[PDB]
Amino acid sequence: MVLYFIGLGLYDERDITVKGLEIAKKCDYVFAEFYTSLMAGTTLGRIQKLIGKEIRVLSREDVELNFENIVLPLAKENDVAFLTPGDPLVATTHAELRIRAKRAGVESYVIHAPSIYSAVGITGLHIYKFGKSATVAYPEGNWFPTSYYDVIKENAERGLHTLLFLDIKAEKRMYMTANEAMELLLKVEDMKKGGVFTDDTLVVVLARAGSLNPTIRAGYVKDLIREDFGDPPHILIVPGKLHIVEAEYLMEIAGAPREILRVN
Amino acid sequence: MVLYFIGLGLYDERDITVKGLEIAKKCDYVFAEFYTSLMAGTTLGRIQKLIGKEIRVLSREDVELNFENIVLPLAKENDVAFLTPGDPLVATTHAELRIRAKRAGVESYVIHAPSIYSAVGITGLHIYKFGKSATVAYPEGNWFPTSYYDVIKENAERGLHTLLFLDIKAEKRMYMTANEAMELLLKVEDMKKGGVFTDDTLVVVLARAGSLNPTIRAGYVKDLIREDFGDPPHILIVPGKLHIVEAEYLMEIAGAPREILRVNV
Ligand SMILES: Nc1ncnc2c1ncn2[C@@H]1O[C@H](CSCC[C@H](N)C(=O)O)[C@@H](O)[C@H]1O
Ligand code: NA
Repeated sequence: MVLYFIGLGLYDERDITVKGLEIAKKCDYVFAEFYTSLMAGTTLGRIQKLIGKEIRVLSREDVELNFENIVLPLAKENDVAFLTPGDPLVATTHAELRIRAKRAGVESYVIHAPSIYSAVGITGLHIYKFGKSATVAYPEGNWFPTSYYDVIKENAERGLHTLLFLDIKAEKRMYMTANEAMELLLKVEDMKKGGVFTDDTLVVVLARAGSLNPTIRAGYVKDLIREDFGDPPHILIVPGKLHIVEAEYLMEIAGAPREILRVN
Repeated sequence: MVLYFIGLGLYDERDITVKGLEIAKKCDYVFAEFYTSLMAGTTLGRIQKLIGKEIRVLSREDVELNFENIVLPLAKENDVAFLTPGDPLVATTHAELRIRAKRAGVESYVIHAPSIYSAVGITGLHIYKFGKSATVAYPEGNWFPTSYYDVIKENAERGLHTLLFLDIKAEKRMYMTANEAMELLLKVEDMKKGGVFTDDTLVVVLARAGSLNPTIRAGYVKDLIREDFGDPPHILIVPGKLHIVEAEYLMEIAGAPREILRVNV
């Protein structure tokens, strides 16, 4: 008679917490969505095998328009689990689903999992120094999103790092690469000319966090724009003012150029 | 012949990931530290029982001063694990530990787990709206730090939420409760009078994140400052202007007063 929102983690089926696994295995029905992010190191089959249940995957429309018609009805008479990549509530609108659950008289519980939001720690950038985050969205038709550019500007003025979630078109199997994000940002700069993102801007790329060998690279846009960072998912980060120890990590672990040491 | 930084997660022994547990079980030596934070929903004994290996606890000095003499040497001929509450490398100084490993010729890998940085999502506050984070520290002697108050001011001014970690003295096991944090912030407000943190400020308190039964409470300082949020540690958040959906979540899930719909949105 309850609903569990359970995160599956960053890259593969084993990124689920022990808590999440033991609970999922005992749920009567298991639902999931894989449109909010990409778990590049696993498959629906491997996940089902792990928890030993058949998983009904839902589309964004199924969730946003019919969560209360598809999932909640079963939660009224059974224990139901709703799985999501990473942490279920981070950079999604799933939190709102708990309100729906309540209205339907269904108690809900959240089981966290490693999220890209904290995995940024592996870039060596102090996590407390990150400011407002944003998402680089694919332009659509004549509509060209640019608010994310202003976020970078605002954080940079404060010396804070900016985390940029990258766009995803799950149904089209399209996952935005850090390269595509950089290209878009350069075009926005050419339009706004705020000196926010140029060929000389230091950026950090984190690809496939959660995997054993994620790609962690740092350097100037002019040098990374055409670099191959491997398969998606990717996140792009625009550091603010660096502490010496952050720069040292970027240099020795992420291959950044020695010049970034002159933080002042 | 490798070092694994493995996160223990949020609250109890089941907050480690399947990957983290399986790797820890394959390591010849397993170390851990609980000075950055504690695992309040479990005990060292339960964690050791789960992993099935003796766990050697290291002090702040053992780590900061002698990581290369205690942990790294063993990675030359063995697989070693270094367990930390939350997600590895989140604590400010831990990333440098990877640099030490590399400089010492030791390959290292990071196995992630849930962190409070992402788990605060359960407050219903949009993660992208969080700005710079800070820690509320106790004043000592002739030193009265107030930077955390300025962080709140700068974030709120830009419509951003502020995640506030509360002072902790692991060894002594002395915690600053959310109540104590509010009292301190009010004192700072009286000093700077910037209109940043007052009796009318809306705040959110999160305790025992990770547990199946966390305490999530939202309301004005005047009403929550003397409320009992249960056992520490507590996390304090000062939201910036709210999206109506965030407000509705705080009301339905965190018991916030309906007044926030007309005052903080
Ligand atoms: N393992 C990973 N490596 C790199 N980027 C990742 C990632 N997982 C998610 N992302 C980034 O975040 C975007 C999804 S946003 C949803 C995030 C998810 N709830 C979480 O907690 O992680 C992706 O398009 C990508 O830009
Ligand atoms: Na943050």
